Amino acid sequence: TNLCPFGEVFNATRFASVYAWNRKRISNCVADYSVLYNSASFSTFKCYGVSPTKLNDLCFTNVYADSFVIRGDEVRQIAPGQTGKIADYNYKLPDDFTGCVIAWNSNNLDSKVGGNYNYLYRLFRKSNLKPFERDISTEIYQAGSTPCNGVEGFNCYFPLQSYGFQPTNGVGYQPYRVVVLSFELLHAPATVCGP
Amino acid sequence: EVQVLESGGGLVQPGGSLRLSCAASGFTFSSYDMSWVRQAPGKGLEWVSGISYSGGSTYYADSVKGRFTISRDNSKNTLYLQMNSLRAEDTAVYYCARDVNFVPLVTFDYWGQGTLVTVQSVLTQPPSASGTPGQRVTLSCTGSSSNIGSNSVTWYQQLPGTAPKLLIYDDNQRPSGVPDRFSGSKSGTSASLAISGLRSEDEADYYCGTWDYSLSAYVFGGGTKLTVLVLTQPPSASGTPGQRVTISCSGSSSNIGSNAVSWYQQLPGTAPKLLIYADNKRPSGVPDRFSGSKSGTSASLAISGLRSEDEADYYCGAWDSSLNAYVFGGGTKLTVLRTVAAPSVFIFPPSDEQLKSGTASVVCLLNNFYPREAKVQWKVDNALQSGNSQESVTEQDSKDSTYSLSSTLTLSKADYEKHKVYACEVTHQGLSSPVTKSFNR
Amino acid sequence: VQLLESGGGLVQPGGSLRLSCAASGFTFSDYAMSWVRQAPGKGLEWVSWIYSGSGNKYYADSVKGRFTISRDNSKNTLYLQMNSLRAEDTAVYYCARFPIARTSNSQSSYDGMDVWGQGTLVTVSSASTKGPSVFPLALGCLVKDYFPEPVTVSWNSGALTSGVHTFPAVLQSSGLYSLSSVVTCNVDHKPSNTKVDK
Ligand SMILES: *[C@@H]1O[C@H](CO)[C@@H](O)[C@H](O)[C@H]1NC(C)=O
Repeated sequence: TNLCPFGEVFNATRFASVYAWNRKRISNCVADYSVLYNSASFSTFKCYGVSPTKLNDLCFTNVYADSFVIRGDEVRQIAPGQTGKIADYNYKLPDDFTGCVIAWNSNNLDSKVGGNYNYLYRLFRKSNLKPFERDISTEIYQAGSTPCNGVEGFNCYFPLQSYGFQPTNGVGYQPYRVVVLSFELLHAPATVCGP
Repeated sequence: EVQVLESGGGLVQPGGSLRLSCAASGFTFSSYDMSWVRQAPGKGLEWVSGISYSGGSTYYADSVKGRFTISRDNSKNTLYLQMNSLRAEDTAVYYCARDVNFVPLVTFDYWGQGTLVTVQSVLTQPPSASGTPGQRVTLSCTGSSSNIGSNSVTWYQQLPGTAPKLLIYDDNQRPSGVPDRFSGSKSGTSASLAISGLRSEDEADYYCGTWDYSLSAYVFGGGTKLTVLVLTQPPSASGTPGQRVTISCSGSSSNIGSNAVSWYQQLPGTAPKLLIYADNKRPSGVPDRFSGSKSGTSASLAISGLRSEDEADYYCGAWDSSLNAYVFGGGTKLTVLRTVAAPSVFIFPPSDEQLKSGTASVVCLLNNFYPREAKVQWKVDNALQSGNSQESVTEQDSKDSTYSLSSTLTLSKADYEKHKVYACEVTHQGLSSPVTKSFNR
Repeated sequence: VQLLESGGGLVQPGGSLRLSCAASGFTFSDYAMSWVRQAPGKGLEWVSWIYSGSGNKYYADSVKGRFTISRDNSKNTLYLQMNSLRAEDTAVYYCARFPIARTSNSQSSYDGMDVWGQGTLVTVSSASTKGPSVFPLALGCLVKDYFPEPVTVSWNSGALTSGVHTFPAVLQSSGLYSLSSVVTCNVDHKPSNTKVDK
């Protein structure tokens, strides 16, 4: 009856930038998703491919908690088939998504007067990010023909831009922490079940 | 299909009860927040209540606070509004709206067909706004720092007799199915929608909706029934209205050959507008006639179908890989070939406050004349001015597409009375016979 | 999307001042920013361009050293310190948003100069200001001996709009500008801060 340590994911004191989103494996465990779904802290609980009411009924081989911090106006980019600068460039979900997305406002945790520049996002990369891919590489984005030897300038923009997370920003610009539960079941025995 | 049917509306009596039930299919109904919105017959939308994804948090409008219970049964994926102790003001049509996003950035995309139940707005949106076909109409919402400033502003277009339709969400974006014509805007505690060009299908009621972190409700807007009633570049290209003018600029390989050219249209007295951003591509909000094409080192801006709004300075700009500078073109002065007009000629003797000021500035004017080439000679009793008169011509008129020129002769206070008659002779193609009003002292 | 410039006014030759460009309506950190000069009645002369403070700042060949561009993404502002100003720099400065991002779904001015602010006006001259003098004259009204350009001239405070032609001011021997509005006249001179109803 070892309950799943969702506290180390949802209640973590320091989340990760959306480009370098953390991924925690959950298995050898029992997880009650009804507590998360019936929690008032979460502003968004969008389940794709499954239904949250039946989450405790099903079992999967393992769960992946993909934790990051995005902008409010940007939370709608964590749905399957969405496009933009987070979905296409930072964290892509396949249209055949079997999981859930859990977004809660975290202004009082990840904002700072003057800007919480500790959170970043990837404006620049060659191709759209493959679903469930992350790229932590900070390589100068050559947008032009001329190789410029890795100096930040025209057609050599730094690929990562910072998030301006101030407590006075409008809700669409406030830091929302997002945890994506990706559910995987296969020939390996279903190990993470729900009460 | 993400359709949301709804029923439970009919004839009831004040002080009674009524159960409205709407069933949603095609999406995970148990993951999206939903809400009940109300529209009185011939009145703006009034947001009744709203229930979260889990059904745990419920929000109610203070006009209906304490007497309506919003409920949600996820097993059957249906959602209910229990109306109790009804009033006469509740006779309206009810919709249940799917909420795309969490609160506060509420976004109502899919709406029910409408249940006819028979038994003030925070956002001071204008009661109405009149537009014309092809116009650029800005209908502006207005709210406090809790309504507009902190939460997303969403614009709904309700056609007469239909459910509302989302146009703008998150203050800037548009759904998949809304033309780019509509553009959101938000500044401080005031939001707005800009419709660039209007058609017969823009005749609808436009509402602005925003959540409140203080009022804890999704206040709507009021009405606003929209009614339809070096880059070497040529110095001055031109063409007749309806023609296709080619403005071709050329730099170098570093200037333009290996970098993306852009074309900007600076109307007189206004900031430039980017008409072309790639070598070929064109930003939204610009007429499709403004084509661009960069062949090798020469970029061509083709303006087809000139009009009175097409006369402006068209600059081409491209980044330099060598000089490291966004070098602009010389600036092509595009003007339309209008039929030669008749210069209306006027003259003014200097006022007596000129005499009290110590100078005398006598002015001669030529209004509504084409083309730009025209001369004014100050014939002061068969005598010509010697390099003292100064004149500047207007730009081509925004609507009449014609010119206006004013010549000012600034002479000494004692010079005004030492002579008796002052006159200005005009030389223009539109008036072969010179026209002059000879005022006297 | 709107960019508002502030800091345009009287400048002594060789002086120092600061243009501040407040940018709203877009994620300020994602788009490059630039300043563009326009001498009165002349073409667009690019001033400078920036994307990141720690990155490379690009300047026009004629302004290298005497200009300094900077950003403040917390305030969503673009700053331009201009010092040791020379005579030819009297102009109108536009704050222009130069997009560089490509979202692969809908290109939005990915390499152009997308949106231009209203632009301020900088006069690098030691000459002092002088209040406009309005003289009523197709009804017209001259406005002479005001320094510097611009002055906002209108008929009936904007009530009468059709037929109001305004011609650009001129540089006289005294160095004092003059326009006239032709069809009461409202003449509003911001640098001298005088509102005149004649
Ligand atoms: C986070 O902490 C709060 C403290 O009130 C608790 O209620 C909640 O269950 C915690 N969440 C997790 C995932 O441990």
